[PDB]
This record gives sequence, C-alpha cells and structure tokens, in this order.
Amino acid sequence: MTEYKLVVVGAGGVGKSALTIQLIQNHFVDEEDSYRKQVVIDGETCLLDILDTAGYSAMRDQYMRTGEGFLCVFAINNTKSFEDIHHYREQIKRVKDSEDVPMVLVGNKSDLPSRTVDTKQAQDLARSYGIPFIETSAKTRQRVEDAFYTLVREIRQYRLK
Ligand SMILES: N[C@H]1CC[C@@H](N2CCCCCN3/C(=N/S(=O)(=O)c4cnc(N5CCNCC5)c(c4)C2=O)Sc2c(Cl)ccc(O)c23)CC1
Ligand SMILES: Nc1nc2c(ncn2[C@@H]2O[C@H](COP(=O)(O)OP(=O)(O)NP(=O)(O)O)[C@@H](O)[C@H]2O)c(=O)[nH]1
Ligand SMILES: [Co+2]
Ligand SMILES: [Co+2]
Ligand SMILES: [Mg+2]
Repeated sequence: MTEYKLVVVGAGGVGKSALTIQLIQNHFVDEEDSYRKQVVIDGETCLLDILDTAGYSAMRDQYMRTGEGFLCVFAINNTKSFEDIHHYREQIKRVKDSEDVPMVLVGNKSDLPSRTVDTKQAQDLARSYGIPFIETSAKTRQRVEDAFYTLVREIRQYRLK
C-alpha cells in the first residue's frame, strides 16, 4: 500500500498543529510529532505519514530530504509568516536539489476578520511558484481536507513525471 511522507512547515503560530490535528481527529485544538491516516483519494488507497514541524540545520535538512510533499502554511493575519514562505521554499529546494517539489501554499485562519494578506496576493505568489493555493480554517475545518489531499495529488502528479 502506497505511503506518502507529508511535512507541514511554516512560521510560529500559523496553525500547523491545528491543521494536522483537524485532519487526524476532526477536532480543533485549544490551550512536534508525526501522525498516520489511511485514506482513499481518487480510488487509490494510501497511507498518509505526516510530520508536524515547529516554526538545527541537520534535523531540518533530514525532514526536507525525507518529505515527499510540503504544506507551506502562512496565516492570513500575519504578513511576516507570508513573507517567510520564500524562506521555507528556498530551504526545501536547496535540500531536495530540485526546482520541482510537491508543495501547496496554505493561508490558514480564514475565519479571522483581522486579515493582512489578500487572497489575490497569495494566489499570484503561488502561480509564480507553480503550486496550488488554498485558504483554510483549522477552527472551522474549511478546506483542511482539501489542502492535504491536494498535496497528495501533487505528489502523484510528480511521481508520473
Ligand atoms: N515524538 C517524539 C519522537 C519523534 C520526534 N521527531 C518527530 C517525528 C519523526 C517521525 C518520522 N519522520 C522522520 N524522521 S526523522 O527524519 O528522523 C525526524 C525528523 N524530524 C524530527 N523532528 C523533531 C525535531 N524537530 C523536527 C521534527 C524527528 C525525526 C523527531 O525526532 S522524517 C519524517 C517525515 Cl519527513 C515525514 C513523516 C515522518 O514521520 C517523518 C518527536 C519527538
Ligand atoms: N482563529 C484561528 N485560530 C487558529 C487557527 N489555527 C490555529 N489557530 C490558533 O493559532 C495558535 C497557534 O496554533 P498552532 O496550531 O499551535 O500553531 P503552530 O503553527 O502549530 N505553532 P508552532 O510553530 O509553535 O508549532 C493557537 O491559538 C491556535 O488555537 C485557525 O484556523 N483560526
Ligand atoms: Co477540545
Ligand atoms: Co532567499
Ligand atoms: Mg505546532
């Protein structure tokens, strides 16, 4: 049965853990580990192996080398987290020595009114990076499945390249 190593990266407090737990338990966390889940996507069965990282170059480099797909998460109310997406993507590409790595840009906290990053701005960036963009709320569970499953789909597209 096919396994996919997924890695959730992004600045402190963007909601990496809340997103991962929302997929695993369907519950929103309140006041660093790996998770497993078997899912059917497009009629193929697979095992999702997800590493929830925190916002040591050797440890970092190991997960970026091991990871097959990366959810690059920013929060729509934190411009710095959005700007730092450059940094995560650059580090991944350097480690994997490839311009093409399955990735999905996720703008989390879509339920918040204090928005500092416009959907259009993140869409344009993702288009520049050649990766899907999805806005999520870990709070409401809006597009959480969508983000992880789009990522798996990207890994499969890549594997057929
Ligand atoms: N939960 C405790 C035991 C596992 C610890 N841990 C994180 C879980 C590692 C799970 C296996 N793994 C990996 N193992 S690892 O390369 O040796 C590794 C990478 N980062 C880890 N951490 C903890 C340190 N800070 C970064 C995340 C740990 C292990 C690392 O020492 S990589 C990896 C990827 Cl890319 C996807 C899915 C994975 O399951 C995966 C966390 C403390
Ligand atoms: N309103 C709202 N709050 C969220 C959302 N996702 C996470 N949060 C909140 O954001 C804060 C940080 O969430 P957490 O999941 O721990 O983020 P993290 O990115 O995993 N943090 P770290 O880098 O330290 O590991 C918490 O208060 C959490 O409840 C969301 O979609 N909406
Ligand atoms: Co609870
Ligand atoms: Co740079
Ligand atoms: Mg966390």
